[PDB]
Amino acid sequence: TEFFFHTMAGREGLVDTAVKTAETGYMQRRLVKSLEDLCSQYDLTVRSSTGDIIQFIYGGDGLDPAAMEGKDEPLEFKRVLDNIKAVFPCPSEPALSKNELILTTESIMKKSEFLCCQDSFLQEIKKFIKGVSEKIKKTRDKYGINDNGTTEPRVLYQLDRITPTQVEKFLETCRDKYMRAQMEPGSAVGALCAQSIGE
Amino acid sequence: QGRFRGNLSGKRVDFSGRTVISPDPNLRIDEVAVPVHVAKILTFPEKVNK
Amino acid sequence: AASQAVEEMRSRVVLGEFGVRNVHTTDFPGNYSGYDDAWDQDRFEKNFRVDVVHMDENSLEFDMVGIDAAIANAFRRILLAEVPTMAVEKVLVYNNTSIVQDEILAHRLGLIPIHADPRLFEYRNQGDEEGTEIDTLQFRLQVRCTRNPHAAKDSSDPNELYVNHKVYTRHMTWIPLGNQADLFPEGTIRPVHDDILIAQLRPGQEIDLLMHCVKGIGKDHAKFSPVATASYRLLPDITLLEPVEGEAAEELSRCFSPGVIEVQEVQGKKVARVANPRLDTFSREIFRNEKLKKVVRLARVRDHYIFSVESTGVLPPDVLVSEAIKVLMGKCRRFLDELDAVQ
Amino acid sequence: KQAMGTIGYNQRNRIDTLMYLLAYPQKPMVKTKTIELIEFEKLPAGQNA
Amino acid sequence: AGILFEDIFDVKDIDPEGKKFDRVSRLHCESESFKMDLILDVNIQIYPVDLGDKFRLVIASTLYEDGTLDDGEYNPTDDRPSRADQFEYVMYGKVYRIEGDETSTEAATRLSAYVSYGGLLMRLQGDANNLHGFEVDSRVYLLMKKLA
Amino acid sequence: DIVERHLIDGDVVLFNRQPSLHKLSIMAHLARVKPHRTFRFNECVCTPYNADFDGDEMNLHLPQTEEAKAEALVLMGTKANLVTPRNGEPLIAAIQDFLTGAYLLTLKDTFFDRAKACQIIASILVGKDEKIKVRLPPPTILKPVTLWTGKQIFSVILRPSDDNPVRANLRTKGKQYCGKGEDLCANDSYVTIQNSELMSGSMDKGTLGSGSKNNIFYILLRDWGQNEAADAMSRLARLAPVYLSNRGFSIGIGDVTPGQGLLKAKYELLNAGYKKCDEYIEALNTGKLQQQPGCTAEETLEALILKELSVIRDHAGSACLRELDKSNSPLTMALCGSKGSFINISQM
Amino acid sequence: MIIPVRCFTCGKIVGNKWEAYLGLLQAEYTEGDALDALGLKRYCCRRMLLAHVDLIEKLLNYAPL
Amino acid sequence: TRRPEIGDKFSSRHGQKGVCGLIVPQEDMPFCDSGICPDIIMNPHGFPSRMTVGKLIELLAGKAGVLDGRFHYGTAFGGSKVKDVCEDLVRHGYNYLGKDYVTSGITGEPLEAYIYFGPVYYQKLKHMVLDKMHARARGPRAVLTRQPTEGRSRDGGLRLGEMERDCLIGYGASMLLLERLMISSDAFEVDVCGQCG
Amino acid sequence: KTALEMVQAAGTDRHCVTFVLHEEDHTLGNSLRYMIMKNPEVEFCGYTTTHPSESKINLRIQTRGTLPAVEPFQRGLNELMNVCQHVLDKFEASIKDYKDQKA
RNA sequence: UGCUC
Ligand SMILES: Nc1nc2c(ncn2[C@@H]2O[C@H](COP(=O)(O)OP(=O)(O)OP(=O)(O)O)[C@@H](O)[C@H]2O)c(=O)[nH]1
Ligand SMILES: Nc1ncnc2c1ncn2[C@@H]1O[C@H](COP(=O)(O)OP(=O)(O)OP(=O)(O)O)C[C@H]1O
Ligand SMILES: [Mg+2]
Ligand SMILES: [Zn+2]
Ligand SMILES: [Zn+2]
Repeated sequence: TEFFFHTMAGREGLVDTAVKTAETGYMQRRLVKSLEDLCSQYDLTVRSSTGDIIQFIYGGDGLDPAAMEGKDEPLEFKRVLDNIKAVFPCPSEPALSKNELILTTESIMKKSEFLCCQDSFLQEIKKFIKGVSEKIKKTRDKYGINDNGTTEPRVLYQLDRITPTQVEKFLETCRDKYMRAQMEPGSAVGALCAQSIGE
Repeated sequence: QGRFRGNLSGKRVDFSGRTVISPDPNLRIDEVAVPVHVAKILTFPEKVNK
Repeated sequence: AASQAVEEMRSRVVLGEFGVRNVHTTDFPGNYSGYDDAWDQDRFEKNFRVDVVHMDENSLEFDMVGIDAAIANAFRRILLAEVPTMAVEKVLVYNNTSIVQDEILAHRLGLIPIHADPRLFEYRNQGDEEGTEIDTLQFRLQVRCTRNPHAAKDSSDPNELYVNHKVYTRHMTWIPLGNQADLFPEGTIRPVHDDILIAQLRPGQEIDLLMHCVKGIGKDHAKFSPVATASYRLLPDITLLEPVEGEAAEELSRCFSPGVIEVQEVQGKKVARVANPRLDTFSREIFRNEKLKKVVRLARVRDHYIFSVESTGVLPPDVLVSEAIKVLMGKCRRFLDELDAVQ
Repeated sequence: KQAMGTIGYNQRNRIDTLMYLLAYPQKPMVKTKTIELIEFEKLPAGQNA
Repeated sequence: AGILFEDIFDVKDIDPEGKKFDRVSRLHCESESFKMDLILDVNIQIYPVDLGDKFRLVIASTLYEDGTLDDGEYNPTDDRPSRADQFEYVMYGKVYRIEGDETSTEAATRLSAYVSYGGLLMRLQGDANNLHGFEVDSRVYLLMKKLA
Repeated sequence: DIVERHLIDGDVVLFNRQPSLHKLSIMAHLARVKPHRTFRFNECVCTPYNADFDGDEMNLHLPQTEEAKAEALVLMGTKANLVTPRNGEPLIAAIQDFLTGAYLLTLKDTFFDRAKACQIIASILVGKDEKIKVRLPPPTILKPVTLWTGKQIFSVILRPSDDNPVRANLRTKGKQYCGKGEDLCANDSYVTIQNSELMSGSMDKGTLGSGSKNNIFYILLRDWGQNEAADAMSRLARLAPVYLSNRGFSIGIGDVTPGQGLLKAKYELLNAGYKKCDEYIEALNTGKLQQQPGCTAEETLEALILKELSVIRDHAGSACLRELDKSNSPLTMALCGSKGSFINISQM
Repeated sequence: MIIPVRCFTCGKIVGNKWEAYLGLLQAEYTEGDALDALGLKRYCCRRMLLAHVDLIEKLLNYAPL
Repeated sequence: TRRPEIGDKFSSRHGQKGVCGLIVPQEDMPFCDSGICPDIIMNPHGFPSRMTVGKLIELLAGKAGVLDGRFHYGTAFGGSKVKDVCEDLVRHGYNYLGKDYVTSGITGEPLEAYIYFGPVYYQKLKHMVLDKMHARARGPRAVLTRQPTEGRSRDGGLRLGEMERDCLIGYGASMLLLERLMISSDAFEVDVCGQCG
Repeated sequence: KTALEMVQAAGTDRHCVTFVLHEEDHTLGNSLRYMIMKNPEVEFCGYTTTHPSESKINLRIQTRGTLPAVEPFQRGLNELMNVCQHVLDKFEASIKDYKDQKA
């Protein structure tokens, strides 16, 4: 009886998959035949074949879903900061405090190459910088680390160690990733959407 | 099997083959092994240059 | 202590209940601090030895002590593949009416070993299908099955009704070429077993064919493999952590091979001891008894390999081992000559 | 249903558009009673390796 | 001398979570001179240990006592007077994390150095004054010698 | 003049599986001629094609135009399509016999001598890797015995040579991570890599598989380009098999047999469940049974019986997992996530 | 169809021990003791001789003759 | 007369259909203490997801049978139990679980884990690579629509179905799609009048 | 044309060398690996197979100091040849004395 | 129709 019930379940699954194959095949055919006309133009506006605009900007922001590092987000600031700290450790430079970190961030972000970047990404960068600066402040207040750089135990500076070089590297890497993660004009976005919804 | 679906949207082409696959981890991910028998049939037109 | 553990790791291979440990060769310079494992020809020649324990026709068993697993495996693989022998390669068929397929018949004939000495022949050059007197041998096989003129009325058994209905390999006749008849005496060139059943015929059917055999190595095709089973195993050495006596001694005797553990009455009570760890095959049946797990310690000697070579009968196994070592030396000499020519 | 093996004792005289035969077919070692009932051991379609 | 730290520890537990690994064990040890706790992965197959064992442990920047920090490459075949001659169990690792203690919400003075000897984890936790000289991305030598 | 040359090495060739669900079902690869009669490719690319090497026939097309060749190589390049456009997750990653191999390699029990370590490192020095230095990493334990851990051997794949600018960094959780160790888990399931050196954790499907983000190959692709990730994947595919074969990994009937305590627990659980089911049946048939909200009494009994059976199932599975000893091939393959899971083990 | 000459796994000559094996079946010997007397220690040759079916005579019964 | 090669499909009487991936020499195959080398090496990763314990039971029963010269029965809802075959294995001096001590043939060193050896009844299927291998040159075309034929027996070429066109569109390779569906398949040059169309 | 040498890069560094050997297999590769690994002047020694289809192997040798990594190769070859000669002589003597004592 | 996947 147990073997018969197991065979029943197996055949049920088999027929389910058999119906699913054809059903999803038809659905994919329809979705692709309907969405094969859209394309990303050079002015960041998704337009149909007749010239009508479907979206003034793809996804509201204009980022490539294939180049999405985070969960529906362009970058994971924590991972990028850790990678920058690990790849470029500067032992000959002192650590930065909250005020110094905020000052260098505001001075670097106001450059020309950062003007063309979207405002939301800059606001997210500012929020992450403020968060890490508050964390550094809390750490230094817990361990009484002085911003002057004359504390006797230097190992205390290794808890949250940040140098302006690492800050600049992090900002440049984030900007480059955000610029290279945008929708490249000419891509058949409609067909990609149809396939990603059909599969 | 109509003309739109059978002869315009999807149609048969030449210079193509169909064969069974087998594993081979000694090749790169961007590389594929082709048998000598099929390689001698599928030809590529190269233009004589300097 | 730590020294005992290091010694057990570098000398013994322990087999656990779930997995084997200390399986990698580590006796190399730089791996051990208190040991100078640098290569020394004197120590190798001193510690190395070979002792033959059994040697009969087409069967040899010998223990090599001092050699490493690498050279042991090299010798094994050379014997398996890189030892050349003679085997049927080309088959010329003349009106084969047998039910057995021509290709299947040629394949079966290719697997039949030949007693010819391969050292007296040479490899056939590329092509040259005609073959020369130096690098080929010819075997004619002509069998015509017919009804027995004198047989019983019923004669239900095929033996009485028909004659030559089973084409054994003894019907193969070696046809000398050139001066092979003078060099090889009569009876030397012949099938090894002389009893291999090639095919079965019926009256009216006839098998007439010629077989050209040339020299070849086992790597090209398995039909040239001289050794039927050439393998080696590490010498077991069973040790008892604590003296086991009583009916547990009989349990031990029943767990391992019947010929490795022996029970003796030294003071009227049965006590078990290792008699001959050679016969043990490490069935790992002692792990079933819960109490007798922590009383034994199965291990294999790293520098003691028992080689067992059972051949197909082309030539004795000692000459096979000699030719394997000679082929390895020839490869080494060829590579040395190539290197010298490079520089 | 697509296994390769012998068809019958008259497979040599039989001439079909497509036939597959095995050189050295061997009967299974773990054979079910149904195999003995259908006499499949007499016409095996595989080898024990 | 490149000795960054040196202290005698006593083991208080061998496997608090059970016998996970056959060759490696997670020893927990406490120091006598200071309140330095050590959670160290040790290879018991080659260097066996017990519960009541007391051993001297030294974390140094270089393996040579003369102060030569030329550690570009290590040649096991080279024989020369080194610090390892005075110890029994020598490992080579890198101090890959320095984390401040989070249990004390305020007025915290305890830190912890996590070192990875080829995967073997070693957390040395205690007062920051004893961890002087420890820096991230710094390769060091651990030397353990059992005492009577 | 035009010469119809044979298909030689270096020619871009389209390779596709007839049933296509997404665009990654067809990719442009580089053709290499081989004497056999089958299409062979790296198994790490099986997930996009969804192939299983069980008799599937795949199609191979040869473009007849230089422009088409260049477009196929650039847009449909295997190195340029390591991620799907659906959610950006990497599809071209490790697969069975590569996740288990890397897992067993990076286990804390692995300790290799100089000979075995050098052999495993040379196992990948083929092709373009023949013009680079080995860079043998220093040994971990050197005084008692010079032993190279398997994690260093695995990291050598990330940074084989000195001049290689690959500096991989990752910090994530494994499948069997407890949730409190924070890089000190008793199971050592917290993956931590710094400067292309495996500092902590064991590799599994969560880090080498094609499941989701946080994959080492994904980080390499997003940090150092496509070529570095492709080279790392090739090195892994060339190293893991050699070590897995030299070590030995097999499954037998003894790896799935139940223990005495397991049988006792199963018997007790079955007795308890049958007793509770009989009690519920008696309560419903004779008397008033507590009716669950949003359903009738019969559906309430159905739900209660299903709950009791699921309790029996999960308790038997937990008992079997607790009684099973380490080094068990099914348990290892379920832990590393290569193939199977705990449910299949409990069922079988 | 017919007993193979060589064993698949090892390669020991087993074709010459077929008819003799049949003789052991004509005698009172069982399968195990017969295979043991023939000198087949490893189980590969035991499987080769035991799992083999003799179909050559059944085909010869259909041969032209 | 065809010999098994790379691409030939093989079954093991348990639905574990597989294709020959590689043919390694005999010297490369691992060997046990008795010197037996395996003919077929299968992937164990197929057991957990498929739970084919029946294959392991069949292998153990076959090993016991070939050791004691018997034919065990795998009858459904019955047959020889595991205990009987384990007793038969331990009586003949072999392991009671099939796993045996094996030495690596390549490196010559013993394996850390025991290998599960035993006789399994493998059956070869009619699906061969030689019959399925296909390659199409220019070749002939159909009269109605000048395109390659369909079947291999008819010397037909492969079909770039609608899904292949969808994938090529998603990739954006316009020139590749044009060369496939226009240049290399049904290219032609017609004459159109610019006045009447 | 059987055994060919290759430098680690275009700089022609004699410290790291690669010997590509033709018509060989794991036998001689492993034998020479074991015989040359015992040379104290060898940092890294490793043999590999390019592809099972073609019959060729690639050995790689990196020494400690300024050794050309070619002299260790000849050293290992000569040591292997000497070991082969010694084991051959020992086996011949063993077989001879066994035949003598058997009769 | 049978199949293969
Ligand atoms: N043997 C065989 N039977 C077929 C074939 N095509 C169809 N049939 C059988 O005929 C029935 C369906 O007929 P169709 O396939 O519709 O025939 P059709 O396509 O209208 O015929 P044509 O237009 O001449 O191709 C099925 O029940 C099949 O068993 C074929 O190619 N071979
Ligand atoms: N009708 C079909 N349409 C599309 N693809 C198919 C069809 N039939 C088979 N395939 C191909 O075969 C694959 C189906 O295998 P899958 O269902 O995943 O395993 P399976 O056949 O259930 O094997 P198990 O029974 O799990 O051992 C996926 C698909 O590419
Ligand atoms: Mg499939
Ligand atoms: Zn055999
Ligand atoms: Zn007109």
